[PDB]
Amino acid sequence: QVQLKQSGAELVRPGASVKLSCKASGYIFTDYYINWLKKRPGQGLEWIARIYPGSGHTYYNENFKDKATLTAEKSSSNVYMQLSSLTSEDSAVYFCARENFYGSSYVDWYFDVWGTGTTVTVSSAKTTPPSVYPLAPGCGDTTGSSVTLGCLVKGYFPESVTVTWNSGSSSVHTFPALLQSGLYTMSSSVTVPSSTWPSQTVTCSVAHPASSTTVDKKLE
Amino acid sequence: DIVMTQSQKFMSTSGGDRVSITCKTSQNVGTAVAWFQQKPGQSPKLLIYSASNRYTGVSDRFTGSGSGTEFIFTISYAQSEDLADYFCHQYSSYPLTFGAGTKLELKRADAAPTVSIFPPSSEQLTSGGASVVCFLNNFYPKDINVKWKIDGSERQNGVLNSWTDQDSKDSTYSMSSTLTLTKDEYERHNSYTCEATHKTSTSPIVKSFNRNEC
Amino acid sequence: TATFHRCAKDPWRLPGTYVVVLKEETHLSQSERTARRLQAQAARRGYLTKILHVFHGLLPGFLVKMSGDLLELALKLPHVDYIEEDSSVFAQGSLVEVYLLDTSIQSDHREIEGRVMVTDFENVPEEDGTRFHRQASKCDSHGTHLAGVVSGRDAGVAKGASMRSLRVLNCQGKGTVSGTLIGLEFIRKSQLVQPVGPLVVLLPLAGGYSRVLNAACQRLARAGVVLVTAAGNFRDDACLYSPASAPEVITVGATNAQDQPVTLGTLGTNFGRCVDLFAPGEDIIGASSDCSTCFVSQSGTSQAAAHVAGIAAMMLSAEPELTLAELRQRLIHFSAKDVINEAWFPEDQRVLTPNLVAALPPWQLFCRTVWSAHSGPTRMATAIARCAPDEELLSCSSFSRSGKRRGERMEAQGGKLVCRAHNAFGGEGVYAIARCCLLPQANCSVHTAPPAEASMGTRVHCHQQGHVLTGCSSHWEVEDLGTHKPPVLRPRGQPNQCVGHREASIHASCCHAPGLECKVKEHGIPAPQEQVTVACEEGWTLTGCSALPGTSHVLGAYAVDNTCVVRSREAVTAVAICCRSR
Amino acid sequence: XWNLKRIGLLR
Ligand SMILES: [Ca+2]
Repeated sequence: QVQLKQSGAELVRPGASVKLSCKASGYIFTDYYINWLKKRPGQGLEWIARIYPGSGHTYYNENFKDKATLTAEKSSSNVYMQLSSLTSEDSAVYFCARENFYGSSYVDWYFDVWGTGTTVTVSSAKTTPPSVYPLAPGCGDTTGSSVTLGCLVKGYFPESVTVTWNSGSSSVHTFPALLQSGLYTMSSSVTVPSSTWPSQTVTCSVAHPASSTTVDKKLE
Repeated sequence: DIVMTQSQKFMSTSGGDRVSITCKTSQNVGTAVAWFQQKPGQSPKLLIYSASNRYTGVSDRFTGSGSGTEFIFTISYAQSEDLADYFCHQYSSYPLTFGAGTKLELKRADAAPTVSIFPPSSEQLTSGGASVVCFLNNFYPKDINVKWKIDGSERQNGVLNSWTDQDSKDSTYSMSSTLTLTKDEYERHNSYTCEATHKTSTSPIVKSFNRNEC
Repeated sequence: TATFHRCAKDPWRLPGTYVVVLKEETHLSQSERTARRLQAQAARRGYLTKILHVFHGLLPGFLVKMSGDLLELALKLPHVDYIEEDSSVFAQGSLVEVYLLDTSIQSDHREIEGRVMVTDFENVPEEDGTRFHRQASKCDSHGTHLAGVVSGRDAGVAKGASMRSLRVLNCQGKGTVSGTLIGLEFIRKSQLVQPVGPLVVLLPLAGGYSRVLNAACQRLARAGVVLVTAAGNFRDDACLYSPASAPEVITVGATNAQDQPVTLGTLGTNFGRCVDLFAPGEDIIGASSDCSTCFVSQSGTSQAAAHVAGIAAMMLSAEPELTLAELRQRLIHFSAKDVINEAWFPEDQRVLTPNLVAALPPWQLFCRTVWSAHSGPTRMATAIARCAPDEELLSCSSFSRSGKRRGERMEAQGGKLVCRAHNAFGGEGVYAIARCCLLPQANCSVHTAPPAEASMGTRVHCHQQGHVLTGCSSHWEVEDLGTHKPPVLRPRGQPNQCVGHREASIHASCCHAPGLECKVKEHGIPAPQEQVTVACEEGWTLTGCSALPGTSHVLGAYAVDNTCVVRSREAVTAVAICCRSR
Repeated sequence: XWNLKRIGLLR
């Protein structure tokens, strides 16, 4: 039950600001340090800053002293990080994490619990939902026990997309998104036994949280 | 600022039982080095702390050694469930600094792909586009060639290939080849083929559809 | 970004001659061409210009006699770093050669015959007075006395020392920055075409702060030469004078036989952080130009410098491969500590002035304190204290007269560590006090520990095996606009850990060295007046000095030889780290 | 001669 829930993905215009949140539960909020870290695609994690929520005092990496601003809200039980005057170098995934000390030494601690990350995209482009396209096979003589179906999620922005078959019901493959003229394109594959589809109905449920949209495309 | 210089790839030993990565610091960090596991789209998972201690619940197959400026992380009897990125981090001096990450690759018995072609949906064509999708599922090795033919004639431009990360269930790869055309350019042809050439066969697997059929 | 510099003291300015200093990687071809460009361009504007000399070897530039109307033109020339207006300077076993930039010398005096070579180099300004004549005077007095103090048979310090004389001061004891510059370039050029023997240069003269004079001295010092200069005879801060203010030269102030700073009429010895040590400088018996066997009693900071030039020459005749950092460190080590009565100096300059009187000597860890220049009164103003290139910054402290400080930081600045002190909100300014050391085979590094408001993780130490804590810095990490609450001390478990507030970041110096062993000493007084002190014992060398508690009861802390001094207001504790090798 | 005794040259 000790956990860190981070806010959803973000799209912001260059020069604008974001306020990322990291909600804590399952432990005494004010008693542990919460750090913020930047993960760029090619690079290794960069430590941004720490904050003791009991006092609200912060300590930053000198390189993020101007960009970043940490804050805590004991009532809400969550820590915030506001990044300002954003550029394309700030498009990254941000993680919050808890330091857990086991001793008096300044080196007697570890990052025991983390959040899942928040993708921040800094771009002039606008938020566009995806177009969900069913991929069902046509005519033929069946071979083997199973049939493969799919979903083609096309023309969406930013990167945040989730595809789930029926509602969490293998064998499923999710293909990484690729940029196709400024917008993202991605596909999902599901394999079911011949016995089920087309008698049974297979439905792929796509969710792009950045535009607060959910689509259920029925395969038939 | 302390500089973490991590291995580019896992180096094998004892016939693949032990696999390891090294992490080197620009200055002496003593034993203040922790190792994390990170599966894509998931939060990092602490494995080793203080250069060699396992965090609670971490399998005894994970090990850490070293002191000063050279630290080695090792996985014994590595499984598909262990396919993830592994990074180190020093905590001897602020700003805390991290290694780049190293993806674990695992060897496996060769496996031929399960090729499946799909025509454009009516929903897409009414919006003026035509994407012909080809799924090459559960194959090993990763190396594979996909060739698209339109009315028997090979196609070069407008094809996007996307590999998945090596599988956590069976250590295989999967791939999606997507030939995207305009509704007009699609309307002008009838037979779309997709030919997969892999190490498991001299003859490529071929799947296709004809718009005239049914 | 091409700047013009002139002497601060108007009566010492010499308008009409200018040192044009070009950018670092400028060849002699480019200097000649740039001087010719200026001559041509000046001729086009109808002005006669004389290129007096072209500098190559020490720094790239040239010396030019021209109207100041043409300055604005010269600043626009290509490759120009800066232009400095000329100004006046004033008079104040192995074989070691000692260069002397001063007046003429009576080389046949019994006190120095056979040990003094007159180089034939001569560059002096003309004497003031239309009808001035030397007449029977040979303009030998100052130089002969100093050559005697350095190496005279009966009254000299280093009686086994070869000397070389350059005439840079006229009969009235006056020189110029440009003539000295040429004298230094002559020395460099000699060294390039001559031996790998130990060189000492005695500059028994002073002028107003000069950017080029200090630059040329730095370049000679980095080339291996040992420069010893007079602090100045103006009862003023030696940082306002050159070569006194050059950090690489060894600046010597003067003391009398009663260990008092020397008085020269209404003025006296200069003082402050730019003085390295003091030496005997009042009523000094030395060779007189009156006759080949005569003696005379002279006083001043050139007399003092000549003692140190002698000491350096003796140390170098024993250990010729000794570097300048080693030499400076050895000089400070063997001197008599706390002997000088600091009452005579201005109160605000006493802390800044070393209480050291030179002495001869009768592997090892040597340290020395380095004070910074005061920061500005701005709330984000910082003071920076830097060590010499071969030294290690082993600890860093700060001091404010008002006591308003954010603490200090040991940080890299151009690949080397510096001790950067930070002024606080409402504060007048602060000083950074570095402790620069020569530690045998050191692999040292600073580790930053963060603020510790949690119940654990408060202990900061050199957790690495074989690495030992030599010094701690503390920097207050609460924003000036934030709610201010009284600082809390980090609990004390182990003895060898950084002392500090929970709200501070801690910088810890950790050294890995063969026989290095290091201990902590404390000393508390409940309600002290003015100060608290804790000293290392014989054999032990002070490496760090910290106060306890913070701003509330303390103005700051600093090393004073092997005494850690904490300055209190009206339970103050002095925490010291003592260190030693083998 | 005090100066030479001061620097520790003469006794
Ligand atoms: Ca240790």
